[PDB]
Amino acid sequence: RPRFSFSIAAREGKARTGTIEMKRGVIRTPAFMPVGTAATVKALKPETVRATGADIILGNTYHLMLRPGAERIAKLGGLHSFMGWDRPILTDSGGYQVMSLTKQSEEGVTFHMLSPERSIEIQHLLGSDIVMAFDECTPYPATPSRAASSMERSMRWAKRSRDAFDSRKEQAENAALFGIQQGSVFENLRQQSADALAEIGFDGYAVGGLAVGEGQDEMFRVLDFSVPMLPDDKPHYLMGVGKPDDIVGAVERGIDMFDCVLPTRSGRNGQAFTWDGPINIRNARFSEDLKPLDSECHCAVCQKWSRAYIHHLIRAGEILGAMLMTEHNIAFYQQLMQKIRDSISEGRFSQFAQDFRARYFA
Amino acid sequence: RPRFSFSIAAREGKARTGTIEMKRGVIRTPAFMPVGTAATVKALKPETVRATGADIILGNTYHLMLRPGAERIAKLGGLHSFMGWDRPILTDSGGYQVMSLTKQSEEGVTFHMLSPERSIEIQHLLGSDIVMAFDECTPYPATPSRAASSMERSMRWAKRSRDAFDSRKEQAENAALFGIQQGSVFENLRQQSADALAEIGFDGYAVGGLAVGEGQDEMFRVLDFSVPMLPDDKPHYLMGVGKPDDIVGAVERGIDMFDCVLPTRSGRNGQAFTWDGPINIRNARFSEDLKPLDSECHCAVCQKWSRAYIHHLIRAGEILGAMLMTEHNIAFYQQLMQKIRDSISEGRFSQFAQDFRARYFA
Ligand SMILES: Nc1nc2c([C@@H]3N[C@H](CO)C[C@H]3O)c[nH]c2c(=O)[nH]1
Ligand SMILES: Nc1nc2c([C@@H]3N[C@H](CO)C[C@H]3O)c[nH]c2c(=O)[nH]1
Ligand SMILES: [Zn+2]
Ligand SMILES: [Zn+2]
Repeated sequence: RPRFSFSIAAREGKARTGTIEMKRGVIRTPAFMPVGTAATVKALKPETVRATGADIILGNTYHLMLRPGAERIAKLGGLHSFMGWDRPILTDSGGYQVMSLTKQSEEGVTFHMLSPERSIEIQHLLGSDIVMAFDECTPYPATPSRAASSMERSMRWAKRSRDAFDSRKEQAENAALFGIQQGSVFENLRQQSADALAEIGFDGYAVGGLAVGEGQDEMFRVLDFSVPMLPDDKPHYLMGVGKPDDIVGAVERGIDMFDCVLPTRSGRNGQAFTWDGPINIRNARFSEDLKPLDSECHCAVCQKWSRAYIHHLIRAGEILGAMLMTEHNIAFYQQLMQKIRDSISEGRFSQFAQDFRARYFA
Repeated sequence: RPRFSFSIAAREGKARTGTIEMKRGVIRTPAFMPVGTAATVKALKPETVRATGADIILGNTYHLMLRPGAERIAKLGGLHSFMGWDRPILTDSGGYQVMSLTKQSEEGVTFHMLSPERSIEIQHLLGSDIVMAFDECTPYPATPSRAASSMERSMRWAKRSRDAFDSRKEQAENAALFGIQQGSVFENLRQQSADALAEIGFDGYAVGGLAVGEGQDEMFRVLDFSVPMLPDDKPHYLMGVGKPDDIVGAVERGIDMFDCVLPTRSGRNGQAFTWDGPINIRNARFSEDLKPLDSECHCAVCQKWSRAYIHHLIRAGEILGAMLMTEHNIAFYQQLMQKIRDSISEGRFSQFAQDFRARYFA
């Protein structure tokens, strides 16, 4: 079992499909990572997360470093053992969220003090498989001079992340490290950032600082020039994205990995994803609808329960409502990724994207 | 498959163990019925309820008759289809809860008007397997004259329940009807009530009007003379009871069936049942405890996750916390019932009760 091996099996335009082999399992790409806020993917057992097709989850670090604490989780055997997920876990670096949810210096972020060295050690203690570099959160909007300052600090922090990771033998031998490109919406800064990260060298490269309110057109415009700046032979990870159409468009532009809270969070709020677009199951029109949430979905929820029942559960505030909506939405996201992988493999992803959009927005 | 066949396989003192065969499945007795408030056993899929060992669940009618409504549930295919539980369901009659949570007349309860005929029709529409007679809620405490009035109205309502049930062919042929003994804490009224119910004739007999604040000593004193008043050859159902020690003591006094919200409700509130007594998992003493909730429990929760993890989930307000606590508590209740059945079968229930109490209250 390799530490980290990315292999591209097929291409179509800028889109790629393939695999990342790691010690704890294989990740099929393009990949969607369910988000686990506080050592749980909300309302799902890990076996259910796996049953939906997920190969890897994202563990939020910002929450866990406070309570229970990274040292405590390590004492209890690590995050995998703690939460009962034995496959790869990507951990975010914590500083971004802290600033997003503070006082910044060259040393790190104060809120307690979080430094790039401390971030890597926390992720080490959690037993992370994919470690993110410690980066800074750029405000949006931001002046070129302001985005440049943040990006450059992030690049210096990326070097320190690299060194801290490399100094930890167990981590360097068993885990992978991703750098995070910054530079807001500006092409020249995205280039300098890419250049800096490539000079350092990482196992994978994330596009950070997007989905911060710029809108899809702008996000896509930024991806258009930003993704080709990254090393072609390494995975490309778009952080915090997104809606199904965001994902399809991002894959068309060379992205291999995704995470976002939308399927879980909007699931609990009554929004279900379908191939004909999102529906809100609380709507009165579903009160006697015996069809499943989606007519084609292969998930366990759509095999057994009706829209009418789930409508009732969510309106009654029942936990099982949240459970069923969440399992379906995560499964829908995984079936989307599977359709993306198959269509790229088969050289018909362009047609899939067109067919998908025509029906989803009909 | 029989409509309703109760067979006693073994006795020990007043305790009995055996089976109720019904069209939708076999019920092992003594039986515990998880409570499903609004067409869900809170935080559990039906498959998980079954996995814990439950043979039958209780469906609360008071909630369902309002929303979604009994007619609507019938239009959608019945309660079994609606919620995805294909085994027996006992439905309560609704009037008791309405008064407990009103204006009473000979016709029924106004809050809308709920009559014994309407109650049976509602339970018919839900597709109930065990239909409860429509009874009145006696206040506690209550004067002999006051408990007598309520009990007598309940007995007249029991006759009307019987007639409404018998007039519905599909119901009479496929379902069972239980009468409910009332009479508060008074022996002579319990006798008159038993006599009245026996004169009418039912498939099973419930002891109603207990666990209303009288305390365990008094409840047991009432059961002491009340249960022998019921037909020996029919099941005895103690409604709304209870804590594990309540159950053991009630079986010692001839009870065959139980329901209560304690394992589900107190599960969500952080209380876990163990053979060494209840624990509150939120307590700081569990924060680094790697043991399962209970050292012997065979449930899926205790096979995989630690006290420390569940402590974290409940303190974080995570849905998975409620899910895991609830599955364990329901499983614990079922393992309790299994131990009760086996020990009666083997003629060592007296010793089991003593051993159970010595350890549970140690
Ligand atoms: N380190 C870091 N993390 C993120 C994220 C992560 N994505 C999660 C889902 O939006 C939230 C946060 O954990 C979005 N953008 C960034 C980003 O630019 N940097
Ligand atoms: N019809 C009826 N129902 C009950 C109950 C039921 N038991 C549930 C759990 O306490 C609540 C309610 O549905 C308790 N006591 C009685 C009772 O005496 N009568
Ligand atoms: Zn589905
Ligand atoms: Zn257990």
